[PDB]
Amino acid sequence: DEKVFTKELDQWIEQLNECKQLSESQVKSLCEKAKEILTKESNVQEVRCPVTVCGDVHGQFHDLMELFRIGGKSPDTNYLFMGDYVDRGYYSVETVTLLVALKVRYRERITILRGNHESRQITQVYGFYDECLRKYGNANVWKYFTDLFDYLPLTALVDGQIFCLHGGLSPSIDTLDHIRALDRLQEVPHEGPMCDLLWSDPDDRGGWGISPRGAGYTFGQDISETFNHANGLTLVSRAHQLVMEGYNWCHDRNVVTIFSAPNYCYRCGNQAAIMELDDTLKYSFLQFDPAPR
Amino acid sequence: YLKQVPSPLRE
Amino acid sequence: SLYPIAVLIDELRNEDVQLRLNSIKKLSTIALALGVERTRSELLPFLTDTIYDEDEVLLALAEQLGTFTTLVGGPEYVHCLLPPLESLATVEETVVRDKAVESLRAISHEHSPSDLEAHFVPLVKRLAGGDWFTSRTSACGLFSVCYPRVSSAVKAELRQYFRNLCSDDTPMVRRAAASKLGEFAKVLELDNVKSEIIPMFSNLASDEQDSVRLLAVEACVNIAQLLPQEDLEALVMPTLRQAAEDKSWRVRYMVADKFTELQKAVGPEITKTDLVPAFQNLMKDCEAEVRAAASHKVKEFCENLSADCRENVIMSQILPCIKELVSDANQHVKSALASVIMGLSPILGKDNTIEHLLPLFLAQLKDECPEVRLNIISNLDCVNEVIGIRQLSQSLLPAIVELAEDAKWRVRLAIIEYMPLLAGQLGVEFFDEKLNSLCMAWLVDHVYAIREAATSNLKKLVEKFGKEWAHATIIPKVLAMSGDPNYLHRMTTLFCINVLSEVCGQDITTKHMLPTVLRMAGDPVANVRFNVAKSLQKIGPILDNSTLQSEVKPILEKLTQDQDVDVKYFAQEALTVLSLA
Amino acid sequence: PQTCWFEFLLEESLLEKHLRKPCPDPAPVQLIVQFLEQASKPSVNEQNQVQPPPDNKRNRILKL
Ligand SMILES: [Mn+2]
Ligand SMILES: [Mn+2]
Repeated sequence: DEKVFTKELDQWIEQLNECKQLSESQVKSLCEKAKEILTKESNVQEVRCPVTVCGDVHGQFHDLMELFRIGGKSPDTNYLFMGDYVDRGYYSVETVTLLVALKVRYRERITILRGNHESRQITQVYGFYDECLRKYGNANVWKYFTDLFDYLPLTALVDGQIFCLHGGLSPSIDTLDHIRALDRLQEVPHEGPMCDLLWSDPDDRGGWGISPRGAGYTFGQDISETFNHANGLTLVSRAHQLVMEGYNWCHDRNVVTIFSAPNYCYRCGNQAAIMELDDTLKYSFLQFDPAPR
Repeated sequence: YLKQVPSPLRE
Repeated sequence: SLYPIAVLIDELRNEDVQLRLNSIKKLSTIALALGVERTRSELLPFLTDTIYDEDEVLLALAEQLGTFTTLVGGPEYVHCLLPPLESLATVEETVVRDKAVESLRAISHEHSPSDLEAHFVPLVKRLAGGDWFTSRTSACGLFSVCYPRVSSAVKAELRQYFRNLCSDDTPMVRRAAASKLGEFAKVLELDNVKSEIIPMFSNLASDEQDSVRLLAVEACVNIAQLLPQEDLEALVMPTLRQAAEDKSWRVRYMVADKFTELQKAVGPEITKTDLVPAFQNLMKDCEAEVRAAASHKVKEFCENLSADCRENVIMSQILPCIKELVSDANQHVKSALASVIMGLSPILGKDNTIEHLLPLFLAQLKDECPEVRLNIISNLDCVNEVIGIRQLSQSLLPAIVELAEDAKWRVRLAIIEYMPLLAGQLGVEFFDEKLNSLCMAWLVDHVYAIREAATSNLKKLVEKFGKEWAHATIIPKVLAMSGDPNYLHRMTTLFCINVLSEVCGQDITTKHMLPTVLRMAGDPVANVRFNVAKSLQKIGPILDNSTLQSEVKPILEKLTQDQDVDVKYFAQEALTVLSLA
Repeated sequence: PQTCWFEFLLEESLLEKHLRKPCPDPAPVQLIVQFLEQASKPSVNEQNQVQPPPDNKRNRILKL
């Protein structure tokens, strides 16, 4: 039963390692199982170090394969990918399938956050829906993956010090208790604390300000400092803004912007970075440029 | 960054 | 009879496109249910006359009509469905026109020759004469398919139709005509092509639009391949020769890409006569695009040359231009060259390569650019079999250590893959003198691909240099690497033990490797905790039942006791694999 | 295999074959939903005036 299913899942893992998407029935059975495996994790799904934090992916399968080459194979090096891994990529379906497959195979060797782009509305008008219709013909898999995207956690806490979340802080939210009390079984609303968490970002301003993205806000140095004092956090890690060094510090070593999708849209040519924390919370950094194709 | 980077690739 | 149409109209006129697509998909079922006469009489005029503001339905019905012939009643009645296809041809979207033309190709292929001549040929003249360039472009493709089954008079008529439409003023249709020209010559005869096509072809080449001249060169290579050698020199060599020196670099880029086909078709004598000077001219063009494109074809151009004067021309013209190309400062051209320059290592031979190539290859390797280095070091293997190990090993020895540690990791991987050959060539002493340090440094490289490749290479080294040598030098250090606070290096040690225990016999593994691996089972880190079980699984077959049942079994059963589900599962898996309980 | 209501509207024994299929795709309840939706679709006159669907022969066939 469980044993034979585990071996069957192994075949799916190795196949996805070969860029070969699963059958529609297999996708259905995967999503069904993943619902029961994600239902048990609260908003701040605490994860113990060591860890390897990975920034934005945007479903670039070659890049993800090189990222595995760099950091290590999933069963060995624990990972904490942060969102936006379904859009603006010609292999988004394969990427998301691989991520969810790894999550279901290993409950705690990996953990995936929910980015702004994992919702019903955004995917329809940013490719993923089109990709699914082209590949599988119909939209059954689409209505499976979009349904799954709601059950993802919202933020991760590493040894009570590092706070990893895709977007950033929000004027409504102030404490981890509020995040824990937030309800996630809801397509990201267009305005609200949940909305902003997936569209926030840093800036050298101070105070607050309407984000040019049209959703969420933009926080300042003092806001991040005050929030860190409020809850004893020592560093927040987000990945929503494309960068060049791959990892950039802001707010005087308070928020780290990570981005692990090199050469965004195949044309930016930006490098990509990955952060890794050893057992003694000894951060490091690795950089890379996409593998030859 | 692109302006810094050279790219003479043309069809 | 009309109820199906009544349901179709309401189904097709709605808000979404999915229902319209489903209606198109079910069109075949509707038609077969209604009957051949019903569809031919009523359904076909309706789809001919209906106009849609949206295109996916148009594309779906275009592809559907091709298969719809058997429902229509076979080739005898395809004349009934030609009108809808031609009416669909004139559209504002290129993809739907492409589907229309391929459907027309299928229809013509299935069409009987007599009915084809009777109806289809009259249709193509209308389609070409349609004032709309869309109609003309859709027409131009049908000439190749329709040529065979028609009579000689029709062949002449369509040949002059093709010439007339090719003589059109606007490039928008001339490009499509030129593209179809290559296919068209496939079905024509030698006399007809040399009489009509080659003159219009030279006219197209003389045309001003580099866009049309890009397809003209493609048609040039196609017709050159079609024709025998003894006639191409009469007409086409002047055309391609003058095209190769056109002001616009786009045509010079395209012919650089297609250069190999041209030389292959003409034959080595023609290449020796006149192509090689033109190829050299490309080597020294200010445009980097043409330079890189031509450089990409140097290996394949050279290998297609007879040995009579291959090496002679290579020394005399090729290599002098190659060295200048290397000297060029542009990044992309140099990177493209670096991949191909190693191509002609066996062609020149042992003496010639060491005489000329190696100085240039070393310079390429000792370059600031990362792209050139990663490209060149990738193809290091090719020179290995043409040039004995020792020569190139000594040549590269000065730069190995600096190259052994550099920015990119791909080149580091390339080196670590090739080092054991150097170790075998240079013996134990020199390797222990300096290379051992490089290997050990690689054993803790940041990246993971390095670590793994280095451990694999260390597998080769131990068997090359003897078990006692490893027990003397490598074991005390790698095994000592299992204590640092970081867990990454403590995983590296486990991988190294998994690998070495294969070659290092059994006594040494039991008295050196085992004790440490077993003592590591209590490490607080879950990752290493289950990867230890993974290592025990692999290493169990190499022990003796006594040692296993004595010490391994307690550790493995202890692993099952702990709380982490994943390590518990690996413990059970290894226990059942080794059948210890 | 997917078969919408048009097949059963044109041919009657198709419904019998579908219900005989051990795994009728779509399910019979879905077939009911689709048929009754088609029957209940309002009628839009040429003047963009909405009216209750006329009970035509097609509507009666859907209902039965
Ligand atoms: Mn993103
Ligand atoms: Mn985002």
